[PDB]
Amino acid sequence: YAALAPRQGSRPMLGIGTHEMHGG
Amino acid sequence: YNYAALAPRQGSRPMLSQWSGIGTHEMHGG
Amino acid sequence: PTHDVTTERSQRLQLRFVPVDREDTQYSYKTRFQLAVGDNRVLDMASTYFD
Amino acid sequence: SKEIPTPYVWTFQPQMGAAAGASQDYSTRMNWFSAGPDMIHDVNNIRDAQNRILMTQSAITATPRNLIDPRQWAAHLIKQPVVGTTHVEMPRNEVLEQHLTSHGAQIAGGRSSFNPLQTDFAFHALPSRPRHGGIGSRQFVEEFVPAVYLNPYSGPPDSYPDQFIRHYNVYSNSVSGY
Amino acid sequence: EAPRSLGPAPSNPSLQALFQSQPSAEQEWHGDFGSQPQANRFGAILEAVVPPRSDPTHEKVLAIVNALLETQAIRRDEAGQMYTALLQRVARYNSVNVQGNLDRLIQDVKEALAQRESVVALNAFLSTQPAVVERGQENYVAFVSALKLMVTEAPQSEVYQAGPSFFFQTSRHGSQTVNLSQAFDNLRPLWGVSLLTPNTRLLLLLIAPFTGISRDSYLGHLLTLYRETIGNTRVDETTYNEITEVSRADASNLQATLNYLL
Repeated sequence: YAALAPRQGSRPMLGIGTHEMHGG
Repeated sequence: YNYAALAPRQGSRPMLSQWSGIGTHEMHGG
Repeated sequence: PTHDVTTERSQRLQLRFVPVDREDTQYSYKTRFQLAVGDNRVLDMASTYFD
Repeated sequence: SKEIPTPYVWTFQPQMGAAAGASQDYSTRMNWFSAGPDMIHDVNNIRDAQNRILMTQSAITATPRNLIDPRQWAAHLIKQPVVGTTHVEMPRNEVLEQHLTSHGAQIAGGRSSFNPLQTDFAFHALPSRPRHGGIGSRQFVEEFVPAVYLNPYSGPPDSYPDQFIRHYNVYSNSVSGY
Repeated sequence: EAPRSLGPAPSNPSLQALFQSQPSAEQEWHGDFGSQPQANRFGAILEAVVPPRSDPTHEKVLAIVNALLETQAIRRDEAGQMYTALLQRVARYNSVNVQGNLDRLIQDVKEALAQRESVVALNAFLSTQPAVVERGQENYVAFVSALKLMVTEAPQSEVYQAGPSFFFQTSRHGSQTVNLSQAFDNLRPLWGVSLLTPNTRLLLLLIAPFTGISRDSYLGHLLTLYRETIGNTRVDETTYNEITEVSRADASNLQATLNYLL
């Protein structure tokens, strides 16, 4: 799926989870 | 066509101008 | 990218859904919406604000 | 320059589905009055490579044809849009429903119950004629690639490439005025 | 591509005059007499028994003017003017000899049109081109033979002189013109021996499908590579058509395949 990514040029350029939970 | 249809016909032969007549050079500072 | 990124088959960007049915009691105002997610297009509900 | 000319980019007319004249590509051109011969050679080589790419793209995609721009296209040349098979199901059996109603029954519809059979119809909803006429945008950009006119306007007037003029009809060759 | 004359047959000006100025009951292009009323029956019977003679002068002049229209000696909008002028002249000098000459002229022009329905310029160009080079007189000879063969076998191709140079155009309304004079002037230093101008490159690309050249020479190698490139282009066209037609069950798909394909 590298072709879907925006390309920096000849080579396309290329953090999949979230950790945000806290009571204060 | 031949572009002879655009020129006056002195009888039969067209009154064509010179081939090298096109172009001009008139430039002198004095 | 040029290919396999954008639809280009005549589909909308924003959709406005009128409520299918609604009631307005003295306490609240309840409305029911029937949102249909296309056939291939997909959304995330970070959008879909109530107007 | 006659050796390396600027390609004639075509103009699309999306009402008649045909090209409306062509003009030289005066928009995508690079200035070189600030460059010496070292870069002039590079620019000329780039223009020649672009002309070669345009010629081979024409050879690959453009369909052979006597006229440059046939206003009305043959049916087979036009790429028709594919149509899927339409499946439709007959909901009710009219003769059996009529028999039941005649024998004193009321049917309030919404397989029913009394009909054991189940028939389906499959057919293709093709147009009667294969839509001869204009050219869509996709086929136009596929086929009317920019033209490289090597030796420009050399010869008798009837040998010139017409239809580069925006207002020119092939039938009764002449220029249509107001 | 407009019809030069009204008749359904562009040739046969006599047939065209038949179509234009004759009743549509004598012509052929591919009832119950006796029950007709008395007036029609008697008129037909009298006409059959004693045929009415008519002058074939207007028909002859119409055939002649149709022939002139086909030959393009007369423009479309002055056909009536020329028709009237010819009628006036014929009526002024009408005679049996003049009618015979008109018939002979119609027959001759019909035959000429039927027979008729670039080479001399190429001959002059070859004559002005030198025929002897110091780098092998076989590559040049075979190349000239291939050029003549291709210009002869091309359906609609023109060779003409434009000032001091000779040009070759692939079609009447096309966009492929080759300056033959400059192309041969560039080819001359390297018959029997990247460095070729686009004009001579186009000439070689055009002549490659229609060509005796020794493969050892530089021109032989160039012709072999151009033949290979043209064959690759045709097979690539076939593959592109197949792939596109299959993939259409997107213009982006055409973009992707063309970019990957060139």
